[PDB]
Amino acid sequence: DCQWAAFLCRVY
Amino acid sequence: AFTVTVPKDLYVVEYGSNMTIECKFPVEKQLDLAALIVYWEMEDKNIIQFVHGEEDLKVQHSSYRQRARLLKDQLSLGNAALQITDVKLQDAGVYRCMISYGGADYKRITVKVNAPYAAAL
Ligand SMILES: *CC(=O)Nc1ccc(NC(=O)C*)cc1
Ligand SMILES: [N]
Repeated sequence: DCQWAAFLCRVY
Repeated sequence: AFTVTVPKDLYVVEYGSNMTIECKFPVEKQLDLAALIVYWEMEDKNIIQFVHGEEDLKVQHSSYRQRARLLKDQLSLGNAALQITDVKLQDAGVYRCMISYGGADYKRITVKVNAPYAAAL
């Protein structure tokens, strides 16, 4: 998932 | 592992009503805002962006601004609850909750919008 991918970056 | 679960992964909601779809995440001790991040999206539209308690009306996609909110009281129960008022036919589709809280996971929820013939609409 691209949304999932972007979400892990911003958080971690 | 930190697991997010959904009580319903399919919702049928009345046209013109309010809907609340829910994602559950584990909260053992008292909920720590400093550790909690919640994102709700659907079809690349940003709906909720909740960072350690911080939110910003501006990042919310225009089709959901003033209609969509995270129910704050529910978080301390381990319930990420998205409420959308005045449900439209364009709201049917697939929603994603993404939660970070000592670990990270996400679930998809499918929403169907119906218009019962004897309902308010
Ligand atoms: C498919 C895709 O979009 N992957 C993607 C998007 C954004 C990011 N952001 C960061 O890495 C910080 C990663 C992967
Ligand atoms: N990180």
